[PDB]
Amino acid sequence: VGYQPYRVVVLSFELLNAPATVCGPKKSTNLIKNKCVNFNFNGLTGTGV
Amino acid sequence: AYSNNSIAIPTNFTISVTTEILPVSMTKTSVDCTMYICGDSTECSNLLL
Ligand SMILES: *[C@@H]1O[C@H](CO)[C@@H](O)[C@H](O)[C@H]1NC(C)=O
Ligand SMILES: *[C@@H]1O[C@H](CO)[C@@H](O)[C@H](O)[C@H]1NC(C)=O
Repeated sequence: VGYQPYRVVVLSFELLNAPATVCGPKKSTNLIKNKCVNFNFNGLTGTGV
Repeated sequence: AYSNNSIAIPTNFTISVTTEILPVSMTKTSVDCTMYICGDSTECSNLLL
């Protein structure tokens, strides 16, 4: 070990505000409004109405 | 024109009206301790405690 090959993959991320192309496996719930809730829009979280 | 035996006595007069402006009070303000710093976030409020 030390003279054996290693396969290296490095991923570079780019958040931006353009439409998302790669996403996590999270499941999407239905949308509600007129109510103080916790939301998650394309990875952007927060709390509000 | 100073002299040791000379005086000046006014004969007429003028009635003048002047203006003076003085600030008395300023606007009263209030600040929310938590909603300015950690607005709508339970984690940040817990840290602020
Ligand atoms: C001051 O008054 C005297 C008189 O008492 C006069 O002789 C003298 O000239 C006066 N002084 C001046 C500078 O005029
Ligand atoms: C004082 O001034 C007023 C305004 O100019 C004038 O009408 C009046 O005659 C004057 N008085 C005297 C005593 O000069």
